[PDB]
Amino acid sequence: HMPEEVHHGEEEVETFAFQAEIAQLMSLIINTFYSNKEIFLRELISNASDALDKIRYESLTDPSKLDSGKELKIDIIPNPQERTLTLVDTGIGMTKADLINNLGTIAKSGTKAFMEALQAGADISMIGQFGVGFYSAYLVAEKVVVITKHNDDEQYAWESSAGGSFTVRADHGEPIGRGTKVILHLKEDQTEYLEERRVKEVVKKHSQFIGYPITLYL
Ligand SMILES: CC(C)c1cc(C(=O)N2Cc3ccc(F)cc3C2)c(O)c2cnoc12
Repeated sequence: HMPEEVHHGEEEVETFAFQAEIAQLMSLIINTFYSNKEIFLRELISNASDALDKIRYESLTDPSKLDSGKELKIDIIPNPQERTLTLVDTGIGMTKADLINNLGTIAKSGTKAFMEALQAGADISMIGQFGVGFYSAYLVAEKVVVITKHNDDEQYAWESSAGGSFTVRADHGEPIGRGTKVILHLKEDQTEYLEERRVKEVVKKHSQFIGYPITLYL
């Protein structure tokens, strides 16, 4: 009795190409010698703060939206043994449709405009003025995983190593309840961001007036 499941039904892991504009910005960022790479953390904290603002406001008109977690917070977890730096917020999260669209497609206009500004003399620290600061993660990471959970959808995992494509799959792993978890698989030359004195240094410098608590775990 050796049955064979020849058809699973749904495709478990889906692979898609970025819009060319996004892929080209990602290649620029992952390979640049720009020497102020710590700005990646400000950009991720800024995205977390925006997502936390969003669930905070929706919870005013609908307090049940906080059933998936009442505290609004940011946690930062360096992991030397896995060479990862993780940021987890309890913001509004993203549905599958918005996860694919926002990271894979809709960022095209911002990444294109940003590359044009860079060619004209702008600097990489301006990336957030184009609405695409997330991709500054590749200043320090060779691979980025985004786990996200929105009240209206199930938990999903996105990942890309900036080779032109990303994958999205349902995440049946540890529930995050609500929010977004960004896992940075760090470049070998960027492991200073696995150290607590360094991470705290960067948070104090760039994110000192963020309106949510930021906790560091070691
Ligand atoms: C992947 C990147 C774009 C990102 C998205 C969200 C997220 O789920 N967002 C961002 C955002 C911004 C505005 C808004 F209305 C809703 C949302 C949902 C985050 O909380 C973080 C944290 N670091 O990187 C993040």
